[PDB]
Amino acid sequence: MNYPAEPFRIKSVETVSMIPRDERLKKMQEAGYNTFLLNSKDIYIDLLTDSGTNAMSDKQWAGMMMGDEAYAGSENFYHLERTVQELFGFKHIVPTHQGRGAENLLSQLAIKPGQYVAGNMYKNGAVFVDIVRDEAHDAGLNIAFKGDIDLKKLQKLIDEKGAENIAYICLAVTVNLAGGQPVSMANMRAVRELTAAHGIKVFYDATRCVENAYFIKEQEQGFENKSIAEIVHEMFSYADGCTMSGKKDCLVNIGGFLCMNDDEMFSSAKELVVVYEGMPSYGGLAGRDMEAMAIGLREAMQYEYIEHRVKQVRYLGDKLKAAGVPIVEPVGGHAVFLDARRFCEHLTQDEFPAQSLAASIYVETGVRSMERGIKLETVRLTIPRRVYTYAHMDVVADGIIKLYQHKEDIRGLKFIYFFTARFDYI
Amino acid sequence: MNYPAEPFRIKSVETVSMIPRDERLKKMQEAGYNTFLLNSKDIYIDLLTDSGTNAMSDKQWAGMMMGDEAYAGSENFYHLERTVQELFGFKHIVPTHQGRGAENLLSQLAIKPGQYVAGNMYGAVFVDIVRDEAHDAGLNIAFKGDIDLKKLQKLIDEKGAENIAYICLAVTVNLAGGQPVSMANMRAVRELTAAHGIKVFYDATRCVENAYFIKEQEQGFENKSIAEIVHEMFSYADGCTMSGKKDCLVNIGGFLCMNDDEMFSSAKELVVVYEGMPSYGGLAGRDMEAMAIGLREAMQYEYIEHRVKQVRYLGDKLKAAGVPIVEPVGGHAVFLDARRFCEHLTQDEFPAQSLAASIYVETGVRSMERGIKLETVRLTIPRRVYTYAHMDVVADGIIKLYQHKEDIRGLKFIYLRFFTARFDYI
Amino acid sequence: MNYPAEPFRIKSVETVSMIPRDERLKKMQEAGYNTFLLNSKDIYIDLLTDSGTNAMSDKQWAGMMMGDEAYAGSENFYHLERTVQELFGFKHIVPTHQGRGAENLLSQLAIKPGQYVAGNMYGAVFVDIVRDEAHDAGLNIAFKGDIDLKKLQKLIDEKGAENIAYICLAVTVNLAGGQPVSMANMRAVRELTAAHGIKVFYDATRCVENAYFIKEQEQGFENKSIAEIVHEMFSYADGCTMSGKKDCLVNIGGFLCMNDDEMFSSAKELVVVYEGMPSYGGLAGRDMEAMAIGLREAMQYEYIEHRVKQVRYLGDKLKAAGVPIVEPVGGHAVFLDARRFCEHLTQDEFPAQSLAASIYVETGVRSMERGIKLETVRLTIPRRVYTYAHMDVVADGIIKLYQHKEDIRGLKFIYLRFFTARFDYI
Amino acid sequence: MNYPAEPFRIKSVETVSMIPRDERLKKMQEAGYNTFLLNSKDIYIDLLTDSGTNAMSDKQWAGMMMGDEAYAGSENFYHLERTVQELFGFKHIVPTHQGRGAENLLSQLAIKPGQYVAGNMYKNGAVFVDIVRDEAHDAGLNIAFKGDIDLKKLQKLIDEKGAENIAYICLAVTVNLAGGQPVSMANMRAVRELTAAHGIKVFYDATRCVENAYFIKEQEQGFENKSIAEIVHEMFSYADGCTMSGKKDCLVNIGGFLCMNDDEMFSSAKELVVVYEGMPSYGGLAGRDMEAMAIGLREAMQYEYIEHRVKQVRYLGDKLKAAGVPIVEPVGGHAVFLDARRFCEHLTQDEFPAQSLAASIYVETGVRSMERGIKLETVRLTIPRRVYTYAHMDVVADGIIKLYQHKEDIRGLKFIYFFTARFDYI
Repeated sequence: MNYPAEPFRIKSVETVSMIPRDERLKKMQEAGYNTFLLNSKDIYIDLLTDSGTNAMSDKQWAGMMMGDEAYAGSENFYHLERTVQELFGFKHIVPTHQGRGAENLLSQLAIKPGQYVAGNMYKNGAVFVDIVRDEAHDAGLNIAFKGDIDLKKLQKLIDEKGAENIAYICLAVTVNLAGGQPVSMANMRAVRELTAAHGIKVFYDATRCVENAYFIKEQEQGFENKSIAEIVHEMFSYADGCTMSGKKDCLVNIGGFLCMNDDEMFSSAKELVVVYEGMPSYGGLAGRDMEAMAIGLREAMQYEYIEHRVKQVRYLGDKLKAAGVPIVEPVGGHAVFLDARRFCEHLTQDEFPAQSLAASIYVETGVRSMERGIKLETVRLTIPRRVYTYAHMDVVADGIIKLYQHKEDIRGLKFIYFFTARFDYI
Repeated sequence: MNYPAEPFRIKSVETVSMIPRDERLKKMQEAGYNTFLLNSKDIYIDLLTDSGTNAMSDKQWAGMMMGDEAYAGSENFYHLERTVQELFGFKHIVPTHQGRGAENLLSQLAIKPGQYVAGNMYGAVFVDIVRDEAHDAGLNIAFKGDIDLKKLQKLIDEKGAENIAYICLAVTVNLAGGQPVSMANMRAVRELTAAHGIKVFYDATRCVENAYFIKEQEQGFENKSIAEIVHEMFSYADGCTMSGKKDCLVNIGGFLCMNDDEMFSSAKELVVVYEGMPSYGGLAGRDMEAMAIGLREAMQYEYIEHRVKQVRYLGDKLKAAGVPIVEPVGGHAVFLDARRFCEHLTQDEFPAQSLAASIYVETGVRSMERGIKLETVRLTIPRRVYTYAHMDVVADGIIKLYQHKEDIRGLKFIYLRFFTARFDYI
Repeated sequence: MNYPAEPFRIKSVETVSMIPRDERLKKMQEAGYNTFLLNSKDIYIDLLTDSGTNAMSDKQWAGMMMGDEAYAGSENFYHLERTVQELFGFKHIVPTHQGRGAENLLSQLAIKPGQYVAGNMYGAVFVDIVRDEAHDAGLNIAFKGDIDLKKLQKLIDEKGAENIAYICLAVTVNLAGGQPVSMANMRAVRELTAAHGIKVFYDATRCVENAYFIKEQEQGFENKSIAEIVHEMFSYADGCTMSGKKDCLVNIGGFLCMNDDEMFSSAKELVVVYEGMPSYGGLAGRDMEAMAIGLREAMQYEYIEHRVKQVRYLGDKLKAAGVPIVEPVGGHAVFLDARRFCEHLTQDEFPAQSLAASIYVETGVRSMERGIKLETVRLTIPRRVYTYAHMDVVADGIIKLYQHKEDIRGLKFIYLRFFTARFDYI
Repeated sequence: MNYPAEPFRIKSVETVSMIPRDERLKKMQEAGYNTFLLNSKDIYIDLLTDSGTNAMSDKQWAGMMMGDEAYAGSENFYHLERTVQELFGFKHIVPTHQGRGAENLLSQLAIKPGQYVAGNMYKNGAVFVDIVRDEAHDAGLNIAFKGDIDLKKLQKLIDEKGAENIAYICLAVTVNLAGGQPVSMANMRAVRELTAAHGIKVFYDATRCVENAYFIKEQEQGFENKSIAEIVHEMFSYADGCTMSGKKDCLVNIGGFLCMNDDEMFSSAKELVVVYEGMPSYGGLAGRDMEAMAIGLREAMQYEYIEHRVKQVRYLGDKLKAAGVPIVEPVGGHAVFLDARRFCEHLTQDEFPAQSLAASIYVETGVRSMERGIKLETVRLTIPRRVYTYAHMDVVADGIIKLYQHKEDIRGLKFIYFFTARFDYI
């Protein structure tokens, strides 16, 4: 139909308690109506985040059994190095345990104090200039590649601040607003030409780059018949490097990396490792983990894997939408946001409608959701890769639909004291 | 709807090729239109058997990392013995590498030459005492697996009390893809047999699937646990033999359980007389551990309700579309009626094999032609491996083929004759 | 010195209790001075058998994570078939769950009732054609396992050519803990037998251990690879049966290999006639993968030289201290002469059992009383599990006991009678 | 004897290539005589560092199979939290992926610019005052607990800078100089009293705290009969918290943690996580890794495990020492340093004697060592936990002894261009 069956079989499961409502209420009480303080063993479906809770393949698990734990010269590192080179086309790679990690070196490495960094990604040394196209900012409405950079604004910045004062342009693919919005291959190539004209560097935040690639393949004219791998290799052809949190699109539970083409930039990058470590290593990334990341990255290239990933989120969004549930449109490639203000018009900001909606979803279904501030009150439903089925999406949708039909019953809360905050029903 | 979402999350996946129709046709041609000859790597969904392709949990995998491989006094053996004692309520257990190994140990311990054996599912003479309806495939009757008490009485009477080794009760019984045996039938058989001092041994291979049926259908058990039903089932038996490969959620193993102290000693000597030293009959410590853990997981109501209903979901969708299926749907398989499906073909024009071949080409699903005699195509479902979406791939494929039954060409031999036979279209 | 350091690093360990002498005595008492009755958790070093307690490599563990558990067309089966074809040079392979399962499949395929079988290691009549020295335990002669060609000729002659099923060659032969068979003996036996059209099947269980001996002792093989020796060994046979649990570095599995096309078909039908469907005879896909990988690892010269020399190291230290041992030392075990050790006791006062009991109390090492008849204590060594330091714990313990042989009290029964027997001091 | 056999069995191995000398020379050439540029697959024994290459138990590996990957409320985190609380007696724990990580928060958390930090551990905001006792600084000579803080110097600092200007006292146990030197329980308790008298905080660098505990148990009067666990719990009773790199003494490949008792300090610590992450998590530490760390920490408490750890290093040191090899005394608990200046008096600093010694050790034995600057030229031999045997220590010793006896042959090198530095033989 519109929704493809999973392009894999289950190799192993994680059993669940399957605690009833009365029990879920107790737990919810004890967590003080704060979903973020719920124990993992008490949740059926955990949609808190799409970061690090991916299900790995049996291939990745075989790879975890072959960790070459040398401090240096690890064969797992060559594996990863070769994979990134081949798929992303970047010369050098500096592995980190976190994306944040990769992000730090680059900044250190590429920003002189009082220089500018601009990007589509909405303060130390640098000033960030949000250069996204203005209807990126928008909700409800649809412009396909909402995260595209506004070339007039980029050109303008260049004009009035000088190319010399621009550290680099940072383009996130996909950009993480409204559940991840795509960037066109057309805009990536335009950006490369304008910037290159002024000797400006371009770094991508490649975290959900496979998600981006699917959007391109699916909706950008001329890419209909290209491989995800072909799209991925071309996207990166327009950047000087990238930073990646492998915990998202690499189908791993940990890892990140910093990539570049620049010899010099590279050299220096290793130095900073040395200054921060004393000895250059794998940024405290086990050999087994580099191996699993290398295998996961290639697995991410299967079209059926990413099509199914995106449409599962799509499916939840659709189901919610066609029942009248107040959701934020357009639906991203990795999360669905409930509109808490519309959901609970009866409660005011002061009675924490999102917080309270999150609590009810859990009491009714065994589903954990995250309260938001995206500044509208949204309850986020973020979906990890390969962990859940459509039947699991049905559990989530059905319960929210029934909640919605009784929205009036959702009671407000009071701070009987945040990720630490404890509350009580007013 | 009527069907529960999986009571588990996916911990790891097995990646699949997802080869297109064009390559499937070719592989089919190459396999000689014999699905038994297809390679595992070329199969999307493999419904050939429910035996041994079960997905283990992460707890089962943690057990696999801790096998105590001592030849004697293994911690794993103790865990397995405890577990079975507690849930089956059998005093003694003889681990084996296969169901079939436990059986032949029983047959060689409990039968005197020329003695009869009587049961619901098929030296020695085999007497079939299952009620007559067991034999009617189109008839939707509950607990079709029940033994005919009168047929028992007749056997008892004409041959006498010790001309009978024992009575063999298979739960569920493997005709029509697992038909249950009511507890009432089990309490009955015991009674009649214990009076004459006769022995009853159960084939516990799909005993949890049977338990689910009793709890779901046998007026009186609605509020009894799966563990409570199981425990009582075996209170009406002298022992059982179990193939772990089925309801224990493991890929290998079985065991022989008895209550009789003597028989146990005889049994044990018979292992020392086959091996040299008493063993765990070619069962690794890691395997006894995973099997112990799996028996326990098999007892969660939500697990088994989900298991049986996923099968029923497949059955219902076929049923409601007019696809001729065996009834009632069993606990682990759905059988298509190939004769009625392909009325245009002849036993001679091999309707089952051709049906099975077309199914594969159309969907990437492997089924095996069968007979239970009746000419069927068996869709056997492994535990915790597939989803509802996977059931749909299977269901939609068969329905489209059904809507063109007439287009299914017949086959001829172009050469046991089952597992190796090659065919060509007519 | 004379003994190589391990050709491997430790990837993971198995933790041990390290219980003191006082608690060991008690456990011994509780086990009734029967080491067979000790619990695995109470043992420091377990030298009961070399069968199945082998340590697998991380490559073998990566294989275990990738079992393709399809009932037919498993990728694992293909890997295993390739591997054996290539190294053993046998055309066909029938996987089995045990060595013993492969054997009985052979015996039931290659023997006609009343036929004799002849070999070096012990319906049907068993003729022992090994040279007479094989039988002298105190005699240090090389290649003690060789078949007496004249004894063969005599058997051939008095009973005639087809009154003989086949000739059974065990390499190494399991008397004196693994005595080798020279290639020359193997080329000879073939010759004589192929003339009369007679069949030779090898018991390849410890075939790599045999290869090491040939390469080390048989003038001519010094520069031939372990793989080259192995390959040629099996060029003199019709097939073999192998217990994977020994030289394949796995905890379970075996196989039947033949060259004969017909026999293979018969064999295969005999699995379909025991199972219903041709199987992998209760061998998981993960297991065929680990066994394939293990055969290959068994071929590294450094692995097997280390294996055999670690055993020899134990032998040398006993030897040089005056401890009465069986000679020459075999490829996988050292046997103490209990009669000579404990000259003060009588067959009646159970010298072996008491020796084995004292060893345990003193060192935390489990050995088993044996007979090969001669009354010994067998110290069997698993592959890649222990170190030289572990050999020392064993060696020093026995030497201290030796220096007080006289203090070893005799035992009596306070009750097969082997595996369950309980004793008390005299 | 003086050297205990390993208090464990091998569960799995990592196979090695076992490349010969001529091949090792080539590799050495290609690495440009820089051991730090050697591939892991080409090394037999890798003594580069004692950081992160520990062999985990089968218990830890079972624990890696049970990773609860929730972003929050992970059961693995409770596991670890409970273990640290029980063993170290600290209230709160903030897990990190690296020790360095833990180190960073504390600094941020506990140092006001221009405050002092003093410790036994030889510049941002703070001034470090080395307060070790002066014969800590020493080589050759022996004072048992060489890392003890000089109380007169601590008192003096307090006197002239003011208690208010001291951020905290940092005590590393063991201190990492000369391969790790111990601190007395007597000195830890003295420090707590003096500091506490002035309201000064004390933080320990607990990285090799189990190593420390052994030294105390072994050489500090009154601890002879205390448990390692009893010693460990008491050491921590004298500190406000600690930072730990679990990669050392926790027998893991990754992880660290920051511990404290202070409610407030704790609260704030979480905030910093939030400022650096956005959401409080496990400092980017997988659930499987926290689980493995929890189990490893407890395993570290086995006396026989740590005694054997320390004496293995001791054994190498001893063997080297009794042959006349120039080593740095006293021998630490985790490494042996070769004196390169004395080893190669024929080469000058300018011809990089350490660098060149490291290269020769590798060419001759297949052993990788690290060039040092500890400012004497030393070649470091650092030993990972549970990976190597005494036979492996013999390989290392024997080769260095023969090198030593030919020291004159070691040729100097020239920079034909550091951890990146390539050289050539002059």
